[PDB]
Amino acid sequence: GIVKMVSPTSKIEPCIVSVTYGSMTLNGLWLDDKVYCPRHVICSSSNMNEPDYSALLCRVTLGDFTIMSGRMSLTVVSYQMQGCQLVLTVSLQNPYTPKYTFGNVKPGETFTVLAAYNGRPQGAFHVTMRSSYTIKGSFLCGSCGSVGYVLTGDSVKFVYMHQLELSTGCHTGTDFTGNFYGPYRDAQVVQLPVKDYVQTVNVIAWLYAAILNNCAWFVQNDVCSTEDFNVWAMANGFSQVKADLVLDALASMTGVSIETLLAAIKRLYMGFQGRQILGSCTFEDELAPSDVYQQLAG
Amino acid sequence: ASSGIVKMVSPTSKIEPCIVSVTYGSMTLNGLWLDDKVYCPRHVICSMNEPDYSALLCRVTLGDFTIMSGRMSLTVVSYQMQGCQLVLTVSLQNPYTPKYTFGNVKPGETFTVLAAYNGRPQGAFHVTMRSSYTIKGSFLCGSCGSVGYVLTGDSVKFVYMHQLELSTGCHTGTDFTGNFYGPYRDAQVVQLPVKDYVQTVNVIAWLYAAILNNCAWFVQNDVCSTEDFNVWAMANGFSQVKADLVLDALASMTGVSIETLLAAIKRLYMGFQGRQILGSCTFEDELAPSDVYQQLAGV
Amino acid sequence: SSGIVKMVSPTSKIEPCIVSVTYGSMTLNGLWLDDKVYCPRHVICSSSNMNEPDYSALLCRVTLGDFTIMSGRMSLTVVSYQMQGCQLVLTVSLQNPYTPKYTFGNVKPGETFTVLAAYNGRPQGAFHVTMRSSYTIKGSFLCGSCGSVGYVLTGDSVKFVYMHQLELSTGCHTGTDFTGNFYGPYRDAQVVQLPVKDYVQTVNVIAWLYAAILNNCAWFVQNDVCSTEDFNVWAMANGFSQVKADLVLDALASMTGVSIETLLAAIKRLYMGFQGRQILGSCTFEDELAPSDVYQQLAGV
Amino acid sequence: SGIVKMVSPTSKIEPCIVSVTYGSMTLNGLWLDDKVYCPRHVICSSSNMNEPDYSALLCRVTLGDFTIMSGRMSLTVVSYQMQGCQLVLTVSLQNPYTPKYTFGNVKPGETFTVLAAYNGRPQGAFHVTMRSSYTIKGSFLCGSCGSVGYVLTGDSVKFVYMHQLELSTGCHTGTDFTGNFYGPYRDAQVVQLPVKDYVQTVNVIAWLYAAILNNCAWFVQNDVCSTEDFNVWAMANGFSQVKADLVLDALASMTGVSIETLLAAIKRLYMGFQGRQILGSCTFEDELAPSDVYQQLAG
Amino acid sequence: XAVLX
Amino acid sequence: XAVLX
Amino acid sequence: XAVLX
Amino acid sequence: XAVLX
Repeated sequence: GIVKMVSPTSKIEPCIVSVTYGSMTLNGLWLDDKVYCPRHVICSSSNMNEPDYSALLCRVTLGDFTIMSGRMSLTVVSYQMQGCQLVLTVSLQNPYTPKYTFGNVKPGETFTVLAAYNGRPQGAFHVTMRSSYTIKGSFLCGSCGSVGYVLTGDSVKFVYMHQLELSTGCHTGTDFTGNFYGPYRDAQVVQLPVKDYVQTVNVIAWLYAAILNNCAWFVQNDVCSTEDFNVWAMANGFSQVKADLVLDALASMTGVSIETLLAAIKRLYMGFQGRQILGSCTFEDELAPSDVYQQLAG
Repeated sequence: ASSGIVKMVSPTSKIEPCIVSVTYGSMTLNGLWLDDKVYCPRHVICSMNEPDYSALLCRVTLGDFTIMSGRMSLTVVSYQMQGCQLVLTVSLQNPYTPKYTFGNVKPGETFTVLAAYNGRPQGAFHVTMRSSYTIKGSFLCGSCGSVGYVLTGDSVKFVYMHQLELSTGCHTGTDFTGNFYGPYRDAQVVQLPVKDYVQTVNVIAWLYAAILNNCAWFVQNDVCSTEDFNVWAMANGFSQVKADLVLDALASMTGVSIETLLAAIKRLYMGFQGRQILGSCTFEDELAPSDVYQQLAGV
Repeated sequence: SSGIVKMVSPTSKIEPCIVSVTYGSMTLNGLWLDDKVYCPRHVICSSSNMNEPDYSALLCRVTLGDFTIMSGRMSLTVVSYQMQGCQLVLTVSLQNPYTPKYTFGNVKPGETFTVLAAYNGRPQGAFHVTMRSSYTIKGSFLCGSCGSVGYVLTGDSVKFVYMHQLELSTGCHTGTDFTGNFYGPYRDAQVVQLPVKDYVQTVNVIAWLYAAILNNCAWFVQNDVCSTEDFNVWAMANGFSQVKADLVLDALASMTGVSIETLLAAIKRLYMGFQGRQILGSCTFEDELAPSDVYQQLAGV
Repeated sequence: SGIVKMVSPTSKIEPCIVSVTYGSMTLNGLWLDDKVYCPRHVICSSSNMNEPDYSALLCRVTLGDFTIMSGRMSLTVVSYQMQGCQLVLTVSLQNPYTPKYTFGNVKPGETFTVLAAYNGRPQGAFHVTMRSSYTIKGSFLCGSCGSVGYVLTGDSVKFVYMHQLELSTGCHTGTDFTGNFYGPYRDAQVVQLPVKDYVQTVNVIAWLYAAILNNCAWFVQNDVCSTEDFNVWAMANGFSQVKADLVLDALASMTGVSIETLLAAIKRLYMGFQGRQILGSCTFEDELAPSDVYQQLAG
Repeated sequence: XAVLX
Repeated sequence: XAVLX
Repeated sequence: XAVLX
Repeated sequence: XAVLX
């Protein structure tokens, strides 16, 4: 049918290290001879509310760093602050460094998170980057520096490093250039996330999953152009629709054009009348096209 | 939104290197290699909608099996059929063999499935064993042999082997004694699934997550007892509430009693009105008590 | 004698908008505007439902070529259906070339409009009605009338305000607006639905008194006066609606030199009996014509 | 045997019938060589479908939005032009079943066959007569536009008609294949009163020759009327002018009964039939042309 | 008691 | 008043 | 009806 | 406030 399919973690687990400095123990990522982690590892609860970063840096003496990979204990050569992460160089090059790149995920794109605590992976979950540049994850104290990642071929694209839980219950963090998604920052101050859009190409994708799973009751003979939908979408809580090869491929598989599904969306927005789609009553937008596709075609 | 609760899968690194491809004739599927055993569905020896497996077994000879671990070919030293699985003993001990046990999952319990095609793991997902003794997964052709398991920090309990699709999006398989869950069996004929209940304790946990997240509009001054609930469960499509230490722990945390929410469930059955609970208008029963508690309270 | 009638707005702009919608063995009426047709949702019942339909389940058995929609002899193709409240909005393949300037609106109790009664898509007659406090109207509807439409003109523009659905009791009628939403608390089920208690529409009676005065029938005008605040306290208890402000009554007040509070008192006295005397030939209050109905027929407008 | 409205066969025309879609509207086109013809209104939605701005709808037109199905095949539109009230779209694929054909134009009283199609898919066919009013009496639902009328002349198809419009009177009209409307009509949902209709005299004469041939000549008497005097009269009484006609000449040969004898019968019969019937009918029948009666009664 | 027309 | 098909 | 994977 | 993990 369809599920939130998480990527396998074996390439990623051996890169998970703990990092400690003074009081704080959190998580970091070890690739080649670099360990990445949130820069706030150098705060105690005391600066912890509004920390002074540029100033914390100065008092930093290397030996106070402590980086465990299992029982092993890497020794830190040098270190730099890049945006909201620390990039610490270690002497030992990581023997299990996967082939990898760094990237950046956009609203609607999905990825896997490997949640860790104290350097030790605990489990993993599939998430969607929202309009507000936050995700709906599951994170306790000690989770920071948990990594989000996507598998593209023979390669790992690192994409998220976990840092902040907002007052609304959703999460956000930095990409691997040390930069935060959206307007958020590493301080325990009020940060209201902006409004969220329903991720339209995601909904379309789930609607194709539905068709493919013999549930097409909503498919009718009205049609809506992407031009007219977009105009409408602004006004009604939907992200803009953009050309998408996977949807094109889903339109091929099923016979049902994108435009047919735009109409269904405008109708369904008036409510479902307790009819269900894939055991659900709301729009589902947590699955990307490539997710439904991978799963239903391969 | 967001509630702090997801479908969390156990990390996969200990299991992946136990996944193998098993090939017989023109047919390939997946197997699980632990010590010097590989386990896989017996229908690998088909070339099936009504197989006479004992006769099929007779045409099996030894070098008929190709078992690959990545590029490495394992030599099989013996085969036996046990229920609906083959146990193929090989010449080689799997150096990645984890601490493990074989076990069973009762309805309502959850675990992770490692979907694999041709010996190659693809992805993992969380599933709940249903009262129908089926799971709602995502399996195409060539997925048979995919494994469901539970972690325990260091030790792996293996609980499911994928075999069978009952109907669009409805799945079942065997445990590691080779025995199908529920009454199903490995034949391509009409097998109508046992009726399926809402998992009561999972809904309860889910109600507890909701209260912890400051969403408690369904809590009212009324109460319904377990005995009373269980009489009513039968008739209305709900499983028996049993005792449960995690629900107990959440009862204490939230100050809302199990029987307060049994009453709440009864009212909720007759309709959500238009109100949502953590953003759905239906009961959510896909997460066990200990899943809610481990995500929120930390174990 | 009198100069005042139940005047209906002319029907020529609405009639070509009336269609038949047929589903299963059941036909009723619809309103066709641009490429939409509106009709009651109980069209998708089969009469061992009517009593307590589970409409969402009924909806599931609906498929697309299940609808036949006729405009005269021309069959319209439906391209989509959705349920909204107690109405279906059926999108069709064709734009109604007769679509008028229009809007959708609501009628408050006391406001009047015209109903165009139709059967099988074919209009039969029109009549004036007042929305009551009961959120019902006193119409004349047989079997097959559902989907008949009530409307108000505005020279060139049509405001549609009612779609007939329901008879509460002999000669007592209600229905939905064009958001598909029932007036008052009623709903589309054949069970006991006891009507909200109904009030004399106070301002309409006042308009009728002003018509009587213009027509030289003023025996009920006396030297006493009762204010709006005082009247409104007393209204509740005695079966009358709150008097609100109203520019037409004001205009009539000025024309006749008789003040609104002069007639409020008069109404109080008239409640305790007409004692034989008639007002424009009835012994009861007349509340079926709005202020602006009276003003338009006598003063034009 | 007899006389009937004989429809031409459809086999040469069927493989030419395609569906055309753009944005919202799906209607019908005719595919010949590498051209598909269709009503230009295919580029309107309901929104503008009352009075549409054509020259302006053209500008927003991007090729890829066109969708042309021939069965489950799907042609690729190279280019397109607007010619009067049709679009002429070029496709890459030359039509393998293009008949030998021309384009023509019928005049009042001339008959032809219509192939009604829906969604590119032919549904029925019927025989019609072009009326004085430059309208026909067809049977057309929504979705029928671009259904084509045509005549078979020898080894060739003369395409003659493209349906577009139902008038307020219930009768129908459209375009010839230069994209021009018959009579004064136009592709807009506005009041268009058709002009008065004439009884089509050579056709009546033809049906009268059919009647004679089928042993029903009660109306034939010994009065005579010249075409000159008939015409003068015809004018004033709702009959079209009579023109020289070789098929009637050939019918006068077959039967012995001159044209002039039939003009007299017409002037009499115009006073009513007195419930005498001719070919089971009480009115003048003018839907058959001379060549129709001829084809059928002689060959 | 109420009747749907 | 006329209808395009 | 049931399908063996 | 927001909370740093």
